[PDB]
Amino acid sequence: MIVKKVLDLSQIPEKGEIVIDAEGHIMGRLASYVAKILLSKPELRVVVVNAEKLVVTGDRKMVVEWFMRKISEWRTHYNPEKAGPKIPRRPDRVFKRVVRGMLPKKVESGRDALKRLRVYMSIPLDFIQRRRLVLYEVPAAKLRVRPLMQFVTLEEVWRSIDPAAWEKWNKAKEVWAKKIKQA
Amino acid sequence: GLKINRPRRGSMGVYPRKRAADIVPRVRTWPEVNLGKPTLLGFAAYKAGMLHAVVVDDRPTSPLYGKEVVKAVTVLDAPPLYVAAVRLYTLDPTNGYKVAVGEAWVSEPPADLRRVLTLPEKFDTEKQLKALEEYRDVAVDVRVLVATQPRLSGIGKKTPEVLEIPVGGVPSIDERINFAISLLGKTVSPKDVFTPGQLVDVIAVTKGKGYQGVVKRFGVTILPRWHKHRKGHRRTGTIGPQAPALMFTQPRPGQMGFHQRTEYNKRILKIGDNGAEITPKSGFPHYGVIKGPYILLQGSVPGARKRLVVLRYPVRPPKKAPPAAEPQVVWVSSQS
Amino acid sequence: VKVIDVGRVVVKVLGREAGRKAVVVDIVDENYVVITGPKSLSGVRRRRVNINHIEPTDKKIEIKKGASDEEVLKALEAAGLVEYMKERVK
RNA sequence: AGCAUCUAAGCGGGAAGCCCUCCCCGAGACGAGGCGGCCGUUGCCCUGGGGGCAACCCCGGGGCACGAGGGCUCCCGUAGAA
RNA sequence: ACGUCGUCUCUUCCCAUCCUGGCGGUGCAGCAGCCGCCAAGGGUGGGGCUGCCCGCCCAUUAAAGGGGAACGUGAGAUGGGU
RNA sequence: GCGGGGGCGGUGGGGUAAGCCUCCGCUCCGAGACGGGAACAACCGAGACCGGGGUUAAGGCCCCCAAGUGCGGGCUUAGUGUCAAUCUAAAAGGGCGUCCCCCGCCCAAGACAGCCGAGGCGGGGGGCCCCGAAGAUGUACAGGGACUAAGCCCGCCGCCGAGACCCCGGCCCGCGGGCCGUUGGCCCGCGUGGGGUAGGGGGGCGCGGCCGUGGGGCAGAAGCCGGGCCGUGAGGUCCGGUGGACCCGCGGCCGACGAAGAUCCCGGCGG
RNA sequence: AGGAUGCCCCCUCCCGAAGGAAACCCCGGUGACGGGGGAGUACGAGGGAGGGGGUCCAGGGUCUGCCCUUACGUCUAGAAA
Ligand SMILES: [Mg+2]
Ligand SMILES: [Mg+2]
Ligand SMILES: [Mg+2]
Ligand SMILES: [Mg+2]
Ligand SMILES: [Mg+2]
Ligand SMILES: [Mg+2]
Ligand SMILES: [Mg+2]
Ligand SMILES: [Mg+2]
Ligand SMILES: [Mg+2]
Ligand SMILES: [Mg+2]
Ligand SMILES: [Mg+2]
Ligand SMILES: [Mg+2]
Ligand SMILES: [Mg+2]
Ligand SMILES: [Mg+2]
Ligand SMILES: [Mg+2]
Ligand SMILES: [Mg+2]
Ligand SMILES: [Mg+2]
Ligand SMILES: [Mg+2]
Ligand SMILES: [Mg+2]
Ligand SMILES: [Mg+2]
Ligand SMILES: [Mg+2]
Ligand SMILES: [Mg+2]
Ligand SMILES: [Mg+2]
Ligand SMILES: [Mg+2]
Ligand SMILES: [Mg+2]
Ligand SMILES: [Mg+2]
Ligand SMILES: [Mg+2]
Repeated sequence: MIVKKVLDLSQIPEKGEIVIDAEGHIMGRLASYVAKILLSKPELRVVVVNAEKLVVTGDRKMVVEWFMRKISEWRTHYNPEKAGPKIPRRPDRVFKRVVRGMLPKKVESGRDALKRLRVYMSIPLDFIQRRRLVLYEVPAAKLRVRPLMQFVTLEEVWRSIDPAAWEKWNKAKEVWAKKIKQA
Repeated sequence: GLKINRPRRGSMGVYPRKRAADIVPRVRTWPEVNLGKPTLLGFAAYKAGMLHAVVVDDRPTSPLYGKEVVKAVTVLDAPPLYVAAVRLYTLDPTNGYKVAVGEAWVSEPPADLRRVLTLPEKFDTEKQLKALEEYRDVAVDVRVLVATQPRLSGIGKKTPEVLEIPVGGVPSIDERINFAISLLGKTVSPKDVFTPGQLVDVIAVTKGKGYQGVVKRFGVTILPRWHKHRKGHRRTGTIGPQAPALMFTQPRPGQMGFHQRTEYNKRILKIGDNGAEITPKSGFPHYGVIKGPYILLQGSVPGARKRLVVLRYPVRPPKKAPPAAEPQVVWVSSQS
Repeated sequence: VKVIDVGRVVVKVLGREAGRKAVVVDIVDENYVVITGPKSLSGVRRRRVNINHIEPTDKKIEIKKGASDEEVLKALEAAGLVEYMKERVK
């Protein structure tokens, strides 16, 4: 079964793997905590699930335009595959890139830390099938919901900038809903 | 910018202009067609040659309506495809990727398939079909694995080509699966897939031309008043500004041809059963003779004169469909 | 959402009296309220407190606005929460 | 703001522009992917060292066999500067 | 010791938009015209004259916009002027 | 040495202005290490003999990045903005967009808006934000991630953080005193003593020879390759290998006396 | 040719500069936190003494991780240019 817990920022284990449920968390604030955890526990693996439920505060049109500009205007005139940027669009890849920006650059310790992170959209079936799945939340990185506040989810961003890819993933969820519901 | 405006030389939509990774076309897109019955959504055939035909124009609004017009046509040598396996696809819930979940093979594959595949002496087909059925409820797409039969073609080679062709025609996945399983071990003829007069897309690797210069590769101009220029005239003048440096959009010499290309909306003029009626008495130059079924396509097709060509149902058909009746091919230039 | 109302038993989560229980006895404005241990009971002096530094419990007593400590202490008996107040959370 | 107001909440419409559809490259995509199948998952010989010596066992180096698959050599061209 | 004008060739970027897409005003009847806003995906050509650049002109045209890139580009050319 | 330069101040004086010209003054760079400023001679902090411990300065404390996802109040909806200057910006003007302050008048419930019943109309100002706001290789640039606070305003609490300051050990120096037959050596005391280009002053190392003195060498000199030890250092010394006849310590004296560089010279030899 | 009377670990003991906590009790503050006691304690550069265990230590070649770091010579106000 799934067991929900609050992550103790001073009682992180030195070994093993912790799973963080990203639902309702602010993307940049959760990334900050995740980046620090990976650096301060060089043997711990961190799994983030439900990455498509991460929240970005601000007006929807403002957030989408920001992503549109990143995936459209940022390019190279040299060999694009050899020298240019490669902008992620899917929420799990987007969030992992956000964490990369909060890790040391061009050093092994920054690279090793990112290799110890896995990000998933929704909850993978193998994680679900486990006898006891412990899912953590980070309350200081959670969105405090207030009236008339604007925000979007990484899933809504993905739908805006890659509709066909989002539709397939959405259909896959429907196809496997019965088996996921069984587990 | 430029002193006088003009479009760029050549497309950058086919960058990089490298040799195709495979001589067999790999089709990325297959249309969703409602035919009322299950069927393969494509076919594979060998390009034999080109002729011209006298065809009666059947487009009622056309200015040439009802007249006899001469059209260049491409002849495809199309022996029946042999169905070797059935593969099922689902969607990976993690990312929505299409993923194969299993496949069932014919028990006794033909000996020529052993030239390309590492096969067991016998496939236990019933177990594989049983395992396949467990994934029926998560299936989103079903495709057959077909092998060409080049011995029945004019090429006469023995090594076959193997590729996947989906089953479509009805929206119900289950009937497509049942139809695909019924095809295991049987052949598929072009008339089982297409009907004369319909439009198809064609996908093939184009004819190879080796290393070519920038004039031929991109259409850059030979330097005007050609004799004036020291260090040659079949070249660009400059290869870039000072910044950014050589960009990937600068025309450069390199491989030309042997690329995969897709052309749309080619009309099937005739699907014949015996190629002796279309083969010229001299034979098809650099190809040979056609003895089995053939496809007569209106227009030209990418590829050299023995290339395997994939025909599929169109993905960008025009608004007005062609007439239902078969087109009237009065005469073909290979005949008396 | 967090609701603080006169009579509610609350827990202080900041300051030296952290983990102790207290009773809201008045409202200052939208940001501050007045709480009393009572002191003799839980160790919380009668002072104003910011709403951010208290968390409501599920227990409520009935009192008037600006109730004195004795009135609060008596109402803590009609509800039988006297031992509830001496317990320190965390 | 008793009315009125396209706006403050909400909603409808709205561009050759942006995204997807379409075409090309594409798993060195290091999270280096999915599927089916084939194979290996073994032995022998020569020599050096160690343990207890009674076989023996462990380690170093080399050689041979088994073995799916792959290449050169050969005749070529749907290909091609090598 | 950073090759001094222009042109040729070739690529890319800007927008303060000439045409093409959207919208509004008009002293907008129609046909035309004028003015403003969004918008840089594509187009913006052929000649006469002059070493030119610029400009004037001819016949077309949807229109025949303007700028930046070491006054982009002479280890690419040309060499008419200076 | 008689080329100066940066910051700040004299509306210095000139000039449309200038990383502009020309004066005056303090300080800093030149000739000054180090912390902060994203980088950065002269902006902020601060002056460094060597090693170690501790505490602070400027500045910072969500991650990159040591230390706060620190505390109270208020504002902004524009990703505006994101803690001085170099450093990448903005004006006249328009906006009750929104928060707020003041004044004048009407309403004594017969005001404003089209009988109803409670507040209403106008003016002046302040805060933040919006429009005004347009560029050339590559993303809301001004460090990046990103953030609705991790922004801005009024205040507050703790912490991190230099070679600075404190402490311990070692070293050196200037000055003074003392001892020793001394072209010199050694000991003690004191110093809000310890950066340094040009330049001046004081001491030492090495190379070739000479005058003396004492030695080594075929049981292996010089030279050469590698290595240990001593000295802050120039350098000294020893070991193993190679080599085959000369060489060294100490005192004094003298020079054809020390190389990384001169489009250096000659030779050899590379990519 | 250097140390091997070494080096390293553990434990115990002594002294200790500048500096120096915590749990907990009490007083204040909305609060971050301040103050009295605990306590100039535990500790603290280093300096001394002993015991048990191990085997080389120093030095060198090369590679990795973390931190720091803008070829040299030169004219110049200003050199990685
Ligand atoms: Mg790649
Ligand atoms: Mg010439
Ligand atoms: Mg030069
Ligand atoms: Mg040059
Ligand atoms: Mg030159
Ligand atoms: Mg514009
Ligand atoms: Mg130029
Ligand atoms: Mg030249
Ligand atoms: Mg050039
Ligand atoms: Mg001339
Ligand atoms: Mg002349
Ligand atoms: Mg002078
Ligand atoms: Mg001055
Ligand atoms: Mg000087
Ligand atoms: Mg700095
Ligand atoms: Mg930290
Ligand atoms: Mg001004
Ligand atoms: Mg901004
Ligand atoms: Mg000095
Ligand atoms: Mg001498
Ligand atoms: Mg020199
Ligand atoms: Mg030479
Ligand atoms: Mg050579
Ligand atoms: Mg010894
Ligand atoms: Mg100079
Ligand atoms: Mg100069
Ligand atoms: Mg220099």
